[PDB]
Amino acid sequence: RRIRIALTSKNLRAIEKVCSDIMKGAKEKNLNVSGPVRLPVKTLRITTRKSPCGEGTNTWDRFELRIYKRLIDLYSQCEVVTQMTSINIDPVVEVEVIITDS
Amino acid sequence: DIKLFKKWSYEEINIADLSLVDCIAVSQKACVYTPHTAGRYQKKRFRKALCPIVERLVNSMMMHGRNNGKKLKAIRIVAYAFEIIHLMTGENPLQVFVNAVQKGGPREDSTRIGSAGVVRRQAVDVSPLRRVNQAIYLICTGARNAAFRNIKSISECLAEEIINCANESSSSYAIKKKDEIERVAKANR
Amino acid sequence: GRVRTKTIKRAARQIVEKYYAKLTLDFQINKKITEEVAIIPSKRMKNKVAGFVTHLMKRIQKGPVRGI
Amino acid sequence: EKLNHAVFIDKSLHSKILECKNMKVITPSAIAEKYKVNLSVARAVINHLADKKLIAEVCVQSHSQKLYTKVA
Amino acid sequence: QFTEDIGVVNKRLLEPVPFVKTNNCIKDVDADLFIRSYATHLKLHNKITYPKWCTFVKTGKGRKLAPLNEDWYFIRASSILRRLYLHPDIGVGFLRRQFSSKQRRGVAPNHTSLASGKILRSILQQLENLGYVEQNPKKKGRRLTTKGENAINNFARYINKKVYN
Amino acid sequence: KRVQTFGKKKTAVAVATVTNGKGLIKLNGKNLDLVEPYILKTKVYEPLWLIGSGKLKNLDIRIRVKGGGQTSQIYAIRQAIGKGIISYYQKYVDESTKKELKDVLLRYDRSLLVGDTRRCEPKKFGGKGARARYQKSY
Amino acid sequence: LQVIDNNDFQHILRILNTNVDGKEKVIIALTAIKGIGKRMATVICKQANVDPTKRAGELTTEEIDNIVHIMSTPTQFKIPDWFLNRRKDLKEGKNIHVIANQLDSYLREDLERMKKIRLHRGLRHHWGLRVRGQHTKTTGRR
Amino acid sequence: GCILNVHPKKYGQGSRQCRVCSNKHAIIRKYNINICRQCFRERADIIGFKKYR
RNA sequence: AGCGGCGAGUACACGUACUUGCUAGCUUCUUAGAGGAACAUUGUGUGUCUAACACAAGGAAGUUUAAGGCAACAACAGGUCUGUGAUGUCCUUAGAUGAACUAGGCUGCACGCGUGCUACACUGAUAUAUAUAACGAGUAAAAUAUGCUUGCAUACUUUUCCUCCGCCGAAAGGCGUAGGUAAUCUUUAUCAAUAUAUAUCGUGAUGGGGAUAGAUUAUUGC
Ligand SMILES: [Mg+2]
Ligand SMILES: [Mg+2]
Ligand SMILES: [Mg+2]
Ligand SMILES: [Mg+2]
Ligand SMILES: [Mg+2]
Ligand SMILES: [Mg+2]
Ligand SMILES: [Mg+2]
Ligand SMILES: [Mg+2]
Ligand SMILES: [Mg+2]
Ligand SMILES: [Zn+2]
Repeated sequence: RRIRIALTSKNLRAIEKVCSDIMKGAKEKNLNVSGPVRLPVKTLRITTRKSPCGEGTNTWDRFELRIYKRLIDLYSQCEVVTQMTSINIDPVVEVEVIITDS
Repeated sequence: DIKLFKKWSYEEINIADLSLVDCIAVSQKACVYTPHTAGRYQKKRFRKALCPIVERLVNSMMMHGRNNGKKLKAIRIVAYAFEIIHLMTGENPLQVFVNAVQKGGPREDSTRIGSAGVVRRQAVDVSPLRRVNQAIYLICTGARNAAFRNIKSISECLAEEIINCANESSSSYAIKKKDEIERVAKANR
Repeated sequence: GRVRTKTIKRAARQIVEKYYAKLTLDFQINKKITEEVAIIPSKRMKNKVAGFVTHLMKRIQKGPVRGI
Repeated sequence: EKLNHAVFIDKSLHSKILECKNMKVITPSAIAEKYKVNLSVARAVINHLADKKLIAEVCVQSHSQKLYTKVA
Repeated sequence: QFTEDIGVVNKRLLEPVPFVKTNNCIKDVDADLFIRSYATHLKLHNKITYPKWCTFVKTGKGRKLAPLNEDWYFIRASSILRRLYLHPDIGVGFLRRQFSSKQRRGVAPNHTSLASGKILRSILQQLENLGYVEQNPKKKGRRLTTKGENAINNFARYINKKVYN
Repeated sequence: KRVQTFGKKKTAVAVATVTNGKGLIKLNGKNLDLVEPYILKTKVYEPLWLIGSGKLKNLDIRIRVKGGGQTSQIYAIRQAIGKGIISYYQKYVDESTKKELKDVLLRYDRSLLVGDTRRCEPKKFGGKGARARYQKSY
Repeated sequence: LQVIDNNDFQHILRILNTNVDGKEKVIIALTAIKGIGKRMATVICKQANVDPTKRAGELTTEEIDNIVHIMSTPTQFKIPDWFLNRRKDLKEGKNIHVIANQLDSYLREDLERMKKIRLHRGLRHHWGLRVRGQHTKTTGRR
Repeated sequence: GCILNVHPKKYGQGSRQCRVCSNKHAIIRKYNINICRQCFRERADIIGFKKYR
């Protein structure tokens, strides 16, 4: 019924494994599944100074926090997909289900 | 049927020095319609001698900080200078420029050599690549200094300098600097 | 420079000693043989080990090589 | 050594300028040096001559260089 | 249909080319020549008026001198018409960004500037009275009518036939 | 019938689509004559003059460009045109003639067929650029 | 092609009091008067119907009189209020545009008026220092 | 009356402070971190930031 | 995210450009996961013919292909207690060296030193016009509306961040109204300036330069 599954996470292994498991689990039920869509990766950056005080050569360090996102579509029921979603996922990935009928 | 600037042929031009024949490029790969090629010429030691001669001229023509990287303005300057050169003393302007390149560099020089602790200012010999480079540099500097705070435009100055350099006349910058270099070289050894 | 550290040379020398009858004078086949025999986590070091193996195999044709 | 270029054309000089059509390199600098006038005056006389087809274009001019020549 | 005169046609436009051309739309004519020629056309046929208050304004913050042509209003109008053909649903902010320059701030460094808005809005309203532009009901901004496109394209074809004969 | 080949420069990318036709060449919906820097037009016209007019009467080319600057867009357009003609001849005509044409273009110069790998260097703290450092005074 | 006679071209003028106005073009030659910049020279020249492409040495007397008239009382013409100096004058509450000489007197009077009241900015004019907030510890050092 | 803490403090350096120290200098306000720079350099790893180059 | 496919148009040449409703297939362009690819390979030279180096050909690439991050043993009486509910000792603790409220100073100017911005012009200044980037960011208080004499009770129903578009104003800006918690909107098949074209000026402290001063107008904020 045009259900969309959305995944976000900080870890690449985690979300890749979860996507693989959901993709294979839904295919045991003979369902029309749209392959994962990997959206652009977005990076959060902070550039702060070392040296609690102010003396010495001025050096910096560059920090990065990047976010991954996947996207799966399929035709099914709400109860089926909400059971399939929840098998005690590695709780470092966020999963949310939405109905895109329009 | 490839012409420089779509007007001038350099299919009949000759060098007639035989020392500088290998160091200036008007031949197979160097025949171009316009002096803009974004090549990699400085990666090796001697690859500089396959850049077409007019492109080396335009490469030295953008100098003194104010004009760094402004390549197209230099190309326009050089093209109009070549038109002015052809108009008076009607010849192939590239042949005149090659003749001027052949004349504007010294053939010998001086340097400090530490023979046995006591030294001198001994005369040495100049290589063909050094002579070509110095000719280009001195012609460009002469034209650039002529046009600063002057009524005459930069391309008029460049045309005059090239024509005078080809004719050995001691009214050009390159000829007189070169003669002074050679005089000191003959004096110190 | 392209000098090879002692880890690369020791691994190559043992490989030549133990599997001489299979090895050849071609880099790609020796790359595959080295993939199969040894244990090397990085493909870069594997390429360098296979290259030295091939270089050593070429020298043996000319006569004795010291240490093998 | 200060230049004393005139900014306009006289009756007496009027005949003198028009022999600027009877020579090879016609650039504003050459006219200014020859007749000791301004550069605006030299550009105006070049325009006057080329309007009446008394002077020939050597090439495609640009906003920064304007050489002409005498008529064949 | 057209008997008007075309502006000065410089060379470098008459070079032979190694492919084959067409000319049906303004995407086939040179832009500077079209702009000047159609500006003269608009001035001659009284299709727009020079706002009386423009005789003493400049066109932006960053300029600090006036246009010094006396025909700048019509020239900007014709550039705006061609721009409308290239970009359909355009507002006044787009046009302010479109005619930008650089502003020299004395002994402080330079920065990019932005054009004014009264000139632009008055020109657009003027062309709305003439029935060459309209305000997209569904969308936003404003675009060309059928009359405007037809007139612009007919002039472009006339210019092209004039040049290459 | 139809091929699609790209050309690249610093950050510009151009795509040329080649079909059978009657001689038309267009760039973003416009004729090639309207490429903007007039002094660099010969670079775009070069491969055509080399290959010639007779072999190219039956083709129609559309080109889109994106990114970069003046010069880099010109160079990407040249490379895309050359690679597109070579590809069309490789896919729909005997490829001995493909080899001949490729040799002509390669004899004139590479970068009519081979991309340029250069790329702007990252800057490091302590100076205005990648190499230059602030002025040290003692 | 203009052939203007050498005996009618006049080299030094006196347009307002204390002016010279040499052999220049009209726009730039009007900028020797002590309150005429480039913007207002252009506007004034347009309101007097005089061709900007001629030199000041070939302006007749009527054109000079017209220009001098426009420089005074420029609100009778169509010059808006935001082109003027002195837009409320503190003295008469009018928009005026001060010109040469007159301008120097106005500057002198402003300085002495704010120095008579013991205002901070006038007192810093009297001591010979910067008045608009500048640091003055490393620059301005004659 | 009372005049204790009556000056307006809706904006400016005197308004916000470190989430950990309570200091008022060199606060990170990007993404609403709201920690001064020293504590953040100490806690960045467990927060989620990494050093790659 | 694109391309393509099917229709209806607006104009031209006998297919091209643009607008528009709908939606066979494909991955070149966009995005992002897994892999592969260079080893000095081949030829020629130098070297104890070892360890290695140089040139040419091929190749996307042959200075370990380019740039960075990490950083041994041992030290400095190097800097920081003005980052810290990290801390030893000594001071001080109600006329406080605690915590606040009002005004002022940190910016004061005969002078000396370091990092810089703008220039000294024509390879320019001014004015019009054409063409063209990459990395980013973005939503407990005060504020808008009845009963009452500058205050109270009231929706946390709007608003507070980026702001398209329309109108007003020379301009700065003001008024009214969308979208967006974001590959969806601002806004990026493009959000800049060096560039390019045409005209004016013309070697004159000059239309170079823009410091120092006078007057009027807006916005942030008690
Ligand atoms: Mg502009
Ligand atoms: Mg730099
Ligand atoms: Mg100082
Ligand atoms: Mg792809
Ligand atoms: Mg502490
Ligand atoms: Mg206080
Ligand atoms: Mg301080
Ligand atoms: Mg001055
Ligand atoms: Mg100036
Ligand atoms: Zn803290």
